[PDB]
Amino acid sequence: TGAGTPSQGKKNTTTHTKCRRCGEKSYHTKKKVCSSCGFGKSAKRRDYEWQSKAGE
Amino acid sequence: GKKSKATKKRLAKLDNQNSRVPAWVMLKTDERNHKRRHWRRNDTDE
Amino acid sequence: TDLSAQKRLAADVLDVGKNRVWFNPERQGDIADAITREDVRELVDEGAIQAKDKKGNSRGRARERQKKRAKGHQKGAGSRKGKAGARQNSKEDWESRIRAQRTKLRELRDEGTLSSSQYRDLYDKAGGGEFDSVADLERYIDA
RNA sequence: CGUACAAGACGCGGUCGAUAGACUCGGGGUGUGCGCGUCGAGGUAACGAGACGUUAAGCCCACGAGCACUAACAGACCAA
RNA sequence: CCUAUUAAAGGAGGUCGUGAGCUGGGUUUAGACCGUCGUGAGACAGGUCGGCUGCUAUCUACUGGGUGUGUAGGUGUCU
RNA sequence: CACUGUCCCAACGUUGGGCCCGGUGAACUGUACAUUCCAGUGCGGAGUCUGGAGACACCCAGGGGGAAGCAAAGACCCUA
RNA sequence: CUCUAAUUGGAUGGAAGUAGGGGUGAAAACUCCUAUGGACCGAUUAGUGACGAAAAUCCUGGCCAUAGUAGCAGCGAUAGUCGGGUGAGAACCCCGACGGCCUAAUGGAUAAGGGUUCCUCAGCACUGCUGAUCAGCUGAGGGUUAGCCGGUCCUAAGUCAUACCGCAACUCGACUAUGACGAAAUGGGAAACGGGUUAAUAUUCCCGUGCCACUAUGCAGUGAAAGUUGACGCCCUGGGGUCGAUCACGCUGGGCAUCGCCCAGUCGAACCGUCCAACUCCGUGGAAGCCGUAAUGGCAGGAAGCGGACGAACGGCGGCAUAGGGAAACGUGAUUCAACCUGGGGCCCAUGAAAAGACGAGCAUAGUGUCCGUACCGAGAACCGACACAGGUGUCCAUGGCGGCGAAAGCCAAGGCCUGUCGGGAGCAACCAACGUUAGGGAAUUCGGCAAGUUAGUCCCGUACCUUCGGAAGAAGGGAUGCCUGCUCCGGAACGGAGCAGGUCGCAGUGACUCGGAAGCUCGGACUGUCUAGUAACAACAUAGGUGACCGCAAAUCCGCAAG
RNA sequence: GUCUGUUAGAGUUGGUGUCCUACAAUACCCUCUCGUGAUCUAUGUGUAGGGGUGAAAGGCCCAUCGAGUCCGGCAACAGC
RNA sequence: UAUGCCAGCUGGUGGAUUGCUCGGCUCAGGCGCUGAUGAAGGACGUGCCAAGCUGCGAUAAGCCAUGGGGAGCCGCACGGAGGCGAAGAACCAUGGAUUUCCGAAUGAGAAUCUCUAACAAUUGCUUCGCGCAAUGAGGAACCCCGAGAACUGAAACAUCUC
Ligand SMILES: [Cl-]
Ligand SMILES: [Mg+2]
Ligand SMILES: [Mg+2]
Ligand SMILES: [Mg+2]
Ligand SMILES: [Mg+2]
Ligand SMILES: [Mg+2]
Ligand SMILES: [Mg+2]
Ligand SMILES: [Mg+2]
Ligand SMILES: [Mg+2]
Ligand SMILES: [Mg+2]
Ligand SMILES: [Mg+2]
Ligand SMILES: [Mg+2]
Ligand SMILES: [Mg+2]
Ligand SMILES: [Mg+2]
Ligand SMILES: [Mg+2]
Ligand SMILES: [Mg+2]
Ligand SMILES: [Mg+2]
Ligand SMILES: [Mg+2]
Ligand code: NA
Ligand code: NA
Ligand code: NA
Ligand code: NA
Ligand code: NA
Ligand code: NA
Ligand SMILES: [Sr+2]
Ligand SMILES: [Sr+2]
Ligand SMILES: [Sr+2]
Ligand SMILES: [Sr+2]
Ligand SMILES: [Sr+2]
Ligand SMILES: [Sr+2]
Ligand SMILES: [Sr+2]
Ligand SMILES: [Sr+2]
Ligand SMILES: [Sr+2]
Ligand SMILES: [Sr+2]
Ligand SMILES: [Sr+2]
Ligand SMILES: [Sr+2]
Ligand SMILES: [Sr+2]
Ligand SMILES: [Sr+2]
Ligand SMILES: [Sr+2]
Ligand SMILES: [Sr+2]
Ligand SMILES: [Sr+2]
Ligand SMILES: [Sr+2]
Ligand SMILES: [Sr+2]
Ligand SMILES: [Sr+2]
Ligand SMILES: [Sr+2]
Ligand SMILES: [Sr+2]
Ligand SMILES: [Sr+2]
Ligand SMILES: [Sr+2]
Ligand SMILES: [Sr+2]
Ligand SMILES: [Sr+2]
Ligand SMILES: [Sr+2]
Ligand SMILES: [Sr+2]
Ligand SMILES: [Sr+2]
Ligand SMILES: [Sr+2]
Ligand SMILES: [Sr+2]
Ligand SMILES: [Sr+2]
Repeated sequence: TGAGTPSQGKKNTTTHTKCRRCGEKSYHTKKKVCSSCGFGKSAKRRDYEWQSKAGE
Repeated sequence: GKKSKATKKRLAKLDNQNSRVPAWVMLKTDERNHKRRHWRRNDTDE
Repeated sequence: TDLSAQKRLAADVLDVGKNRVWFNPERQGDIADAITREDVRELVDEGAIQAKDKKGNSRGRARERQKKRAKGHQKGAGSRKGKAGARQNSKEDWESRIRAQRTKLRELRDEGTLSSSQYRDLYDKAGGGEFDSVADLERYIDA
């Protein structure tokens, strides 16, 4: 069985969903953690300096 | 699938949001819904 | 005129497969104006809308064959497709036979024809497959 | 319409006509039709695989002949 | 190399003609074994089993078929 | 051993394409020029240079000889 | 070439730019004329630079040839045709007839996922492999109704939060406590059936009938928690038994018309009541060889027989029902029996969940039963795969008829469809795909019998070497096979099976379909099993078996910075 | 961890067939192997990047694997 | 002369060019904290007709007061209908009202909803009662305290360097 098209047909699982805290469709309903703002993981908001160029 | 009351409100909004730009707004602005969506061609969140 | 909607409604009111409703070729206009189920029933009453009959396969030919075979015909070597044990389940056949032998022996005992120990002796012989059938058993019993 | 042919081309006939089809003969292919009658191992009977006769039958033909019945009509145009 | 026939069963060139013609047995990836070598990873101008063959032809080339112009109304036959 | 179109050696037929017509309608590829052929020459593997030969233009179909055809800045080899 | 400054000019009596054209300069370039344009533009000097392009498989945008070319054929699903309707327009939108296609699916119901794709009206610029009046498209409206179907409640592997401790530290980290979270088809679970109704909902609305829980009141009751249930693996199997299917006869209706056959229907729930086989047990009885099974088995530690207690169905029976449904009749018996119920046996170096809950624990009447989901698709067009993709995608309908061993083939119902959606022409050439048939020869072909073919179902006879005694073996080899008439045997019987005698047709009787070619020698790995998703299925990995090593548990081995 | 078997379902030996600007960035057809078990399968759940997972093929960890993906270091460095 | 080549003309296609600037880029000056009195952010509502943006929050392109302002107005947005304004509207300044749900998110739970009174959790004070208080999270960068690479340079490379 190929890894391409054949294996795409099996994809009907719901993981990432609208996040109650930031509104992005990044709340992983199985992990219960927003990969965007980190809701459900961090009381603080998910930030990272690499999300931008070093001198900016 | 099964939808929660909230998921329904959202889908509901996305449905109303999917409308024509009122005929009159085109006159008032002396001559497009850039967010127009299709159930098949597009994909909503969730 | 497009009568698809009506066909669907008529299939539900006449309650038959959609493919069996007949619409009179000369009354499309009227059927076309039919909007509600009531309109359809009305048209059903008039006969403009009807349901063709469902089919049922004939078993006449099968019946003839069923007789020939019940009479023991059409089962020669050239007609058999399944292995012998498949045409007649052996364990099943044995259950049939041994029960018929044990019953026989049971009637012959309460009937006084066989003493308890005579019955016992035959019963165990039966259980050991000493008799091919009820008739074979009786033959033996007649010493 | 084919002695020709993937388009195009090529060839033949067009009532001063057998060019194609229908029809009928001929020449062919199968192999003895439907129905009916008799026979048929048997079977009370019903029923009955099948045999014989009717039947060199029935069915069929990209071929030939006869035959203007149908269709090649009506008619338009170029041209030193 | 070998066998039977044969008049004879010659040799060579064409990108060792010919894979946008074929085949894919040998060679020469990724798997694996053996022998030898190597402390080892692994190797071998050794052996062995398995292991893929893309493309709608633009030009040119040729095989066949047409339409035009030239020679300059036509039919037929020729050279 | 058996069997056979694998072969001697090919033939006929079937279905879908192919071909013609309506409609729809891409891509690959493109320095330029380009009707070539035989020789030669040249960075020693030329439609384009030289010398000859041949060549009226355009179009249809074809199987792919050539364009060291198209496709991917060779993965072999060496070098860093 | 840009913009700045100073000096100095041009422009609506027409600036810049652009197009075509004239003149100058070796040249970079300068300048004029005409048209267009319709508002800005220079020169000199000194500065300022994101200052000059033919090239980078350079970037972005636009455009041509390619070309009216390829594709719109190939898949075991070849599908249409003649009339007519609507319309400005009809091969493909609709009606009818005729002709076909799908049968574990091309039919029915659903999970996930999608999200309005669902229904109606009005449309065809867009989407649609051609067209379109059609549509999953466009515009506008509308549609999802629950005490008893899910969720909700329970706990599963496991997850998180808090506390504790670690960490330089945390959004990080293991344990231990606590709490919570974790099952929508498909784990457990209080209770709903039948019919009617709409364009679209429906055990939800309506009609009829029923049921459960909690609470209130009244009567009863003092029992109330021991126990039972929830609650369970794999293999074989008996008994009860419904739907279905079939057989017999009757009734209602339909079809066919030389016959006298063929088809459909003959209905009716939940619930309430009641019946009880098996298992278990008790009384009686008194077997020292009897009782019993498909099989195992049982017994003086008390067999059979007889009586009794407990005790089953989604099952029988009565009610429900002068409910409902049907144009009508509005059956009765039988066989085989899915479901469902209840037993017996065998297996394990394997032992087949938990919790909430329920029963235990009465009856009346009344009140309450909120919240969330509910449309549609579920696929060769509604999901994922960029697509209206020949791929992928869970569950159940596994009992419709013939056939046969069969949930096989083939054919046909119920139901669905002609949308695996471009058509029209040419005996329709070459060539290609996928096939059919080929005389004689018969592997000569080829690396190699690759490809194709041969054989084939069932019964009888018969069967070598070798062997771990299991096997080898369907070895090989040989024979039979239909139909019709009348019968025999086994069985309670089958519309079950096994045979006999006579008759008889064909080239051919597993007549299609279904359906092994066989034998020997050698190499390898013992075997079933594993693997390179996408060029390797093998001799490679695994395996049981064999062996060696470490360790007495505050152990050996291993993870973590630590807490662990 | 038996046999035959397109029962369901799992797989894929050969055709080096069809396709190879595909229906499809792994598809189609026939043949073939497994089909009561170390079986197949749905959902839920766990293991995470020098780390998992692996009946071991450097196999697999979302078309990506002899060290995933994203962004950042970053305008890395190169004698090519 | 067909098919055709080169240049131009008329008309397309295309959007370069010139002109224009509601946007950027950079520099300078000023100013500078918000949040359990629930912020920032997000969701969903909210208009006569309303999809986007903006505003606002069930009092929902707004309500109140004071001052300004002024004959007009009903946002972007040039429509239609209708309405408001001399009871001084619109508009502006300041102050106040209202301010759904999720969100540090704090009664428990949850993909923005649900379930049966709540400073959850950790603290200080303590009338030992959550009675009174505190912390939490946000912010363009700046700042302080900790953890801390590698590519790179050295023409290799390990200290060093980055
Ligand atoms: Cl039993
Ligand atoms: Mg037996
Ligand atoms: Mg060569
Ligand atoms: Mg070649
Ligand atoms: Mg090639
Ligand atoms: Mg090719
Ligand atoms: Mg000056
Ligand atoms: Mg430039
Ligand atoms: Mg071409
Ligand atoms: Mg419905
Ligand atoms: Mg389709
Ligand atoms: Mg040879
Ligand atoms: Mg008998
Ligand atoms: Mg050898
Ligand atoms: Mg093996
Ligand atoms: Mg592979
Ligand atoms: Mg071992
Ligand atoms: Mg260095
Ligand atoms: Na979608
Ligand atoms: Na070569
Ligand atoms: Na069509
Ligand atoms: Na059957
Ligand atoms: Na400030
Ligand atoms: Na306190
Ligand atoms: Sr899935
Ligand atoms: Sr967390
Ligand atoms: Sr951070
Ligand atoms: Sr899609
Ligand atoms: Sr090869
Ligand atoms: Sr001339
Ligand atoms: Sr060709
Ligand atoms: Sr520049
Ligand atoms: Sr083009
Ligand atoms: Sr077709
Ligand atoms: Sr095909
Ligand atoms: Sr039109
Ligand atoms: Sr529809
Ligand atoms: Sr729960
Ligand atoms: Sr359930
Ligand atoms: Sr099972
Ligand atoms: Sr039974
Ligand atoms: Sr439904
Ligand atoms: Sr499918
Ligand atoms: Sr049918
Ligand atoms: Sr179509
Ligand atoms: Sr023949
Ligand atoms: Sr050979
Ligand atoms: Sr040979
Ligand atoms: Sr034989
Ligand atoms: Sr695999
Ligand atoms: Sr097996
Ligand atoms: Sr191969
Ligand atoms: Sr083949
Ligand atoms: Sr391929
Ligand atoms: Sr098998
Ligand atoms: Sr970078």
